[PDB]
Amino acid sequence: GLASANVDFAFSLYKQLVLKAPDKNVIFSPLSISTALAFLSLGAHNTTLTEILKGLKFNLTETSEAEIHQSFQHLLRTLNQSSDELQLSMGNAMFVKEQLSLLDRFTEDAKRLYGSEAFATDFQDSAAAKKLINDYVKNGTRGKITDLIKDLDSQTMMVLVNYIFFKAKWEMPFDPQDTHQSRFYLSKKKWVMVPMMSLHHLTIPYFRDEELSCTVVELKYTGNASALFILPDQDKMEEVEAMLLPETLKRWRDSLEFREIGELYLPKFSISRDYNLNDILLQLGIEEAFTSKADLSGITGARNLAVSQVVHKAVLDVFEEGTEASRTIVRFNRPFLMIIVPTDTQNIFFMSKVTNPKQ
Repeated sequence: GLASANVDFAFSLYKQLVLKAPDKNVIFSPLSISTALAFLSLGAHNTTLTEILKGLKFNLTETSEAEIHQSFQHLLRTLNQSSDELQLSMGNAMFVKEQLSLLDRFTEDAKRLYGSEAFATDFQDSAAAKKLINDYVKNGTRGKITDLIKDLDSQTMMVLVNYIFFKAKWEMPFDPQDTHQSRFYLSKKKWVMVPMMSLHHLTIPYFRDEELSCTVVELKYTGNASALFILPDQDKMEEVEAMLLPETLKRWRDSLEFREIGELYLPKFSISRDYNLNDILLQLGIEEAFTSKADLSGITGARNLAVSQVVHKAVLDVFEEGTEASRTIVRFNRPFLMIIVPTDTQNIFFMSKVTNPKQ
């Protein structure tokens, strides 16, 4: 039940992000954002929890919030049970105002269920608070993400931080010695220089949608997950987005057939963007938690705090041998989509839109 809900929440979020940036590169981790939203919900009460759960398409008449938290904990445990071949490390955390005492029980619950940890933050002199949070997140990851918080307003009650960095290896690793510097077409007559990677005489799932005007190819990773690449035709990406639904993702994954594709070309890009989810989540359907009426009695027990900044950065590398690199012709010289899902169940690890690989 959690899979479809996560897909729907992720995809509405992606639609809103596109609405806020029609052509800019889009990258975000659906699983991390959903987990952070549930982490925020862990301290919610009254109608704030029901509003946070109206998002992500949770039908509360059937599924309760406790089962949702249990399912999230189970998913995190399963992901952390994976071996070194595939690792998806996400470590989102929430920062609390130091002038108001945090709840010890909530800290224990966060540590035991979502693995996140929270502490009092010296938000006085926010110029120093930016340095503190940046140092914390730099110590957290190995160094993938830096300068996560762009700025902090004076006397911000709360900030929510969500970060992720994928680490996987292609099932069919690209040969670095065959990487060619070719042209990537921004538009009909606009192109930019970016390296692309090539293969030959390989068999991957492939589907051409003659009724949706797009091409989808599946590239799998050495672990239990895989990636979906979507290559819409020229001047048809908006139609693809308009007719893009989980109803379509289901059909795509149930219509992936192996094909003897001659050559496949994929850009060598490592997208990395930060996203402030204030207005995005406000338009998504959660509003009460941001306007000094959060009623987050689980956080401290005094409803005196509201979330002010939900800033997310999802970093990801598409290189020859996966992250941190050391017949039918398919060429990704056009703006294209990217969906990363496990094969066993539908759940979007990463959803991306690439338009200008140079940036």
